[PDB]
Amino acid sequence: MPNFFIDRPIFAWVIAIIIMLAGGLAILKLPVAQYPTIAPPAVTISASYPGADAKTVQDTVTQVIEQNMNGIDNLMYMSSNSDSTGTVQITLTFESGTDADIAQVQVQNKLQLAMPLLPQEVQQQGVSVEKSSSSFLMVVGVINTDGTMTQEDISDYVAANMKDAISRTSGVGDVQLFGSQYAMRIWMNPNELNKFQLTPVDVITAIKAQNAQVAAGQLGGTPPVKGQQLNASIIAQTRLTSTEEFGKILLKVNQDGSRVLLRDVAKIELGGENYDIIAEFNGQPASGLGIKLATGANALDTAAAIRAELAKMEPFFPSGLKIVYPYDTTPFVKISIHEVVKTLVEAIILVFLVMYLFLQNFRATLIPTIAVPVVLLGTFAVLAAFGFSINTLTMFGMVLAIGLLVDDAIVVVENVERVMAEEGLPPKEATRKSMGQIQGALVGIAMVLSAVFVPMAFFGGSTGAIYRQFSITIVSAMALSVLVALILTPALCATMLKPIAKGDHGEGKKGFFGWFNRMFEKSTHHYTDSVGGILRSTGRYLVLYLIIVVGMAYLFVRLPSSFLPDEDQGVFMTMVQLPAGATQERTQKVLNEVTHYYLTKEKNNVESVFAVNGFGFAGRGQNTGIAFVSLKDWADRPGEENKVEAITMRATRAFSQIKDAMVFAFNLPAIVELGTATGFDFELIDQAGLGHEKLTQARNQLLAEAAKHPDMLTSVRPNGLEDTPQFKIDIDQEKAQALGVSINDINTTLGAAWGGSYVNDFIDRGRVKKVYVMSEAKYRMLPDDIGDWYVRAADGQMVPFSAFSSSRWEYGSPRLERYNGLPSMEILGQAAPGKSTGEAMELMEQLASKLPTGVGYDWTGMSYQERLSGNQAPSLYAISLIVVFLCLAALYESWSIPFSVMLVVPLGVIGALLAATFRGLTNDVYFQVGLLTTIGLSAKNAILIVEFAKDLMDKEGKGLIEATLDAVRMRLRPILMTSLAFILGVMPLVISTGAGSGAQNAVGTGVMGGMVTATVLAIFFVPVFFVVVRRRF
Amino acid sequence: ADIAQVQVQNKLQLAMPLLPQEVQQQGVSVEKSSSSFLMVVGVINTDGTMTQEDISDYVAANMKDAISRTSGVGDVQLFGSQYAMRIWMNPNELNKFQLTPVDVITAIKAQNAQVAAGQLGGTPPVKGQQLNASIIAQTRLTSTEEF
Amino acid sequence: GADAKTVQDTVTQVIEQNMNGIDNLMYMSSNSDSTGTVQITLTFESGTDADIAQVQVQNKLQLAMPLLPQEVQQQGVSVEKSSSSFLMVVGVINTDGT
Amino acid sequence: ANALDTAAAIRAELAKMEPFFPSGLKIVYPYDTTPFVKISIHEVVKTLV
Amino acid sequence: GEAMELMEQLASKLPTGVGYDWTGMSYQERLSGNQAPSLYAISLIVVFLCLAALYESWSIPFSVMLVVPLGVIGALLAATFRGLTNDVYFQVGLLTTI
Ligand SMILES: CC(C)(C)c1csc(NC(=O)c2ccn3c(=O)c(/C=C/c4nnn[nH]4)c(N4CCC[C@@H](OC(=O)NCC[N+](C)(C)CC(=O)[O-])C4)nc3c2)n1
Repeated sequence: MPNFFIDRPIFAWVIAIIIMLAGGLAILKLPVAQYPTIAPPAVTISASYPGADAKTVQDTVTQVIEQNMNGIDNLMYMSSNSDSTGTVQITLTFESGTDADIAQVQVQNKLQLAMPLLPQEVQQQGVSVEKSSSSFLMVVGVINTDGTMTQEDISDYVAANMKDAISRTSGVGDVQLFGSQYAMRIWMNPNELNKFQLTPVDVITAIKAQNAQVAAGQLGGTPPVKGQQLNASIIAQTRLTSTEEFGKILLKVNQDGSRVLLRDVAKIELGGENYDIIAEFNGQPASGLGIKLATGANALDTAAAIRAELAKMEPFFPSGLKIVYPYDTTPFVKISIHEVVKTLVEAIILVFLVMYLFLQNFRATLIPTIAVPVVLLGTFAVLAAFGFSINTLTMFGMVLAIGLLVDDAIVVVENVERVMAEEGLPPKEATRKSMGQIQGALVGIAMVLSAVFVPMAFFGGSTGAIYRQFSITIVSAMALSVLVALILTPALCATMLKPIAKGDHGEGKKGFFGWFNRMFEKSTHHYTDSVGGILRSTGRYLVLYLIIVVGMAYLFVRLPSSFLPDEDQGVFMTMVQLPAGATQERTQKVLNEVTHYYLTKEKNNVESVFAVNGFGFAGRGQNTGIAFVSLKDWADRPGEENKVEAITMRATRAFSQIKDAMVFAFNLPAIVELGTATGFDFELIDQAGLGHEKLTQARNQLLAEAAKHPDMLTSVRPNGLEDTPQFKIDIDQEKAQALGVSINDINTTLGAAWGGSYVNDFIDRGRVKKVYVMSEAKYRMLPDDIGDWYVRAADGQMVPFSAFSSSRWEYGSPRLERYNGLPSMEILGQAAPGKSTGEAMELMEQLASKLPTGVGYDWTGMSYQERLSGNQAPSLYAISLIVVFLCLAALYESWSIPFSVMLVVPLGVIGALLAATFRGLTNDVYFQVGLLTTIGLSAKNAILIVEFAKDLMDKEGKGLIEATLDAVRMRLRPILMTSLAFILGVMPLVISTGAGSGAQNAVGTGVMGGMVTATVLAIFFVPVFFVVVRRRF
Repeated sequence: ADIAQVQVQNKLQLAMPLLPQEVQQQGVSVEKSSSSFLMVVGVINTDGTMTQEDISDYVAANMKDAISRTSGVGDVQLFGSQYAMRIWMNPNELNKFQLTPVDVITAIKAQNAQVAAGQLGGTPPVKGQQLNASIIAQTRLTSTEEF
Repeated sequence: GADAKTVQDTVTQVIEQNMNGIDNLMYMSSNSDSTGTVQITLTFESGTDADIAQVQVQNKLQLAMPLLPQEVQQQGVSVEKSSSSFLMVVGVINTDGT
Repeated sequence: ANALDTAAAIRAELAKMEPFFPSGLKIVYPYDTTPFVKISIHEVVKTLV
Repeated sequence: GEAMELMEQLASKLPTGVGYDWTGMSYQERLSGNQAPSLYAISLIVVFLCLAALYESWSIPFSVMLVVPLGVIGALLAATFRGLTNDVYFQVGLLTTI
């Protein structure tokens, strides 16, 4: 074929024109996001029961929705929270590769039939099902500079004139809104109320009467009466539209022809919907959008486009309405890309340099420089051919292949200079025989390296998807190379490659270039019979091997593992947990201090603090917060003391001066759904009606018994909340009867006062918006305030709760957890410094097996993935090995000679893990594919060597011991050139710190040192193998 | 089938608010499965310590849910009934104390309820409120005895 | 029986604003009369598989729904694949005024 | 759905339950149309060997 | 097309923030136009490339490609004075002339 292409020159040019022209049409139109999609898809169901405690939520709403997720295809598990803030969320995780669009439809449907059972008030708020994809593209914030506009003021504006504009800018997937638009707020006064003999039920009603909108009819309605001139629409009642109009609402007429308005019995401002979360930004009233990325959009693209839309709203803003960007994935992705496209440019230049310094001439060294950029542009086609995308993970493929992409190219062009100076044949005709020696040694490179990568895109689970990301990229770039080398490069050798006379070498020249082939030729010889020395007594050397086969095997298992290195991503955040019962205000105080420690102790790094009070990340409570700290550019933050594992220390340390409030700052992983490299996820399950208390015991048993094996298990903690006190206002039924007081009247009076109640809607500035009635905050703060609230009895008399009820404190649980529909408790922890995540698991199960009967356990999340799919490599690669042998045998028509290629595996391995160990790193994915391209080069160098030796033996019938010296001899130069290139091309990563360093570091530092020993060591070894392996049968 | 079921149900929802309220409270259901039993799982006591009644209840409250929820299970029929608070009226007594079943019902509604009672320290609060706790009112009864 | 402005504001919008992040959405157009009646139409790029298209819409619909007036939810709101012109028109007459 | 696969899963879910029943309560298998489909296929893989 | 292009003119001379768009029937025609250029462009590029592979030249193609403009003009004429239009069918015609 390269023969057919050595002749046909333009055919091999056309093909090339296409390929780049294809992967160019594809480069310059293909999705860019930071990562792809690793986590199995999962739909979440959410609901508010305004005012409900955790049990109420749980027994009137959660259990019902749960009893109903049936005949929904591909569920893995189903967990759910029921919180004392009236909140309930239920998440269902599906099989990997389930259609998220179907799963969410099915759920959404099965809900739609359970709604007839949920409480009216829940139905009113509405339940709601969405897909989970908590990877925000960016987060705009919106401050007022004047200090005029409240949280609620600002959020309204955003929800009014911005949210939709952004909602629609091409590329966006989802828009959340930090606040709500306004809501009409009737704020009740039990006293005003108790004057005019009124319940809030009364307020509730009048509002419904006098804010409804009413069907009318229409003048000259069809069927008309014969002979008709007019047809028009009658307009009856519609909806109040102002706090004014609202206050005007009539409520009662007392004996004396008197008139009681609504404003007469309450305040009527125009607040927000939910007063639970307080977020401000660098201390000032805030709000704004978390924008996510539509599936298959362009991060960089939509990212700009969204700035674009903001821009053109900024004129029309009110008095001092600044816009701020505490998060934008984009800076990182750009920088991540500008740093990879560079590693690509860099490598090309270094190949130009290592050829011109070994073959010497702007021709031979212009060959791979216009051939690799063909393969790469061509991967971006077969990449886009499987709908992939340019993301951190595919970009680190192909620049992890670059080594295999050159060894492919170099070794053709070099194998031409070799015969075109040893038999001194011409240009065109010299390139045959050159590529009759390498033909199926490249077409075995193909089938062998397939076997080393492909079986990677087979690992089950989440991490499974990462491996695919590489596994395709590599094989896609790789097989496309072994093609370019069969087609364009042979054709490029024999066209820009001026002949060299049998022996031209350059052993005498007017410069350095002379000295090179001079002192290279010395060193060629200096080494070739050094191999020769080895060959007589070889058993001394198999001992160095057997103590390298163990060398890795001693390490490797000593090496710690993980998934993905963190990076200084630009933001980081601080936790804040004030204890049981602490309030919104107490919590805010603490956030302020945290905002201070950053805006002082740290200016120079912190660019802003987004602090959210009410939403902590282990709950929604008055007693929890979170602060989102965005930093100044990587540029202005030089050295380990301006990056993040640093600033974190000075805060996490710094935050033990806060006596009340558990407050730890920390850093987000690369992929947000990763979960600790060594963390397990354990569910304790109530399996026979046991009840909260009994489970809580069980839990503690296990949790106490757990924390007395620090040998193996650290930080075994409960993920949920501790029980707490709650004020129970039990009604005497009998009593209420007697006095003529209707339970429902009682109930909603209290509920309305203390919980609030969405009444109906009204229209504000052409916008439908909620209307809530709820007691002004002064009459609803402490148990003694109950006093103020009068219900009305059968006979018109005003009656207080002491008449017919009693109070009493008790324990609670403000959060109730359930796994697979049974009640549960989430236990987290890790295997103790030294052990494996699997051993911890193993132990935990054994500790659990000893609990009271009716208590069960089950693993989830990370630890569920792992329990199923994380054991495969042994099993898997067994089948790769079997195909590496079978590929090799075929190539070498030998049931045995393959053996001398395969035994080169550990040689790379060792230098690779060596460099990770004496450098403080982890056996992770970036290191792990490294290990594969390193097995990859070292097997395909050993392919060509054990090829040549096998040939001059069947071709010429040369010496078993002499063909080898000849094989080694001629194949020595390529090896060196390629590996000089590689080892220099990896240099720039291996030191890199700053914007995305850990990424860079992990791929480099493992491959570089493994290239050193794979090479500066297989020189001696591969011929040692061939000899020993041949003389076995 | 996925889609068929999806479409089927888009139409059904249209009619939903026309069914009688009591029809909806039982839940209309839209399955898609083979007409025929794939298999039947039996469950017996062997101590004679549980009744027919009992086992039908174990099974419903403790096994049904997951089988129903299990990918591939299109439908699950169960050979019995899960328990229920059973108020077996007597028309004589009712007439003695001069009450109809309406009363019993209106009673049970009022007196077997779970309500939402807001919070002490209700956001939005008053300056410097320091305590915050749930209010708890009536909650669904849970024994024959309480009924 | 609601005036268009009334309807426009409380139905149409609420739906519309939720009609985002629908793959291959090419464009949408909606209109709302005085008889009280709304017709949102979403058109897609050719290629788009209409049954998945339908699904995505019902999915976003959902999120709007609870937000719309009660009597709207009463009336049903339908989500279906469409087309602007009749294949045909069977008609029907009597020939003897019975 | 695949009958054989769905039968597998029903069994193994049922395994997760059993450790926690009241005493006495045994699961029994009064009727199943999988172990034939399974057994059947085998006697053919046999006549094929 | 003309009728459309007149309109676009009259459009751009209106109050500000009162923009316009083309939908349905129209929107598909506009899109037909915009892609014609690229349609003939890459179409040629392929033929050029298909011939170079073929007659091993670089010039045999580069000479054939010069014959294209002559077949077109006659095509153009045959409609230009037949009262016809550069509708969709023509653009197929043109790729067939090539
Ligand atoms: C994680 C990552 C990517 C590194 C990052 C970088 S920056 C950032 N996020 C922020 O900087 C930020 C800044 C302010 N926030 C907020 O102010 C709120 C809450 C705002 C609010 N809503 N009503 N009043 N104030 C919030 N959520 C707080 C929890 C609710 C989530 O979704 C909503 O915005 N929905 C509003 C409805 N409520 C609040 C009622 C929650 C519900 O789910 O029922 C997100 N998240 C945020 C998040 N995240």
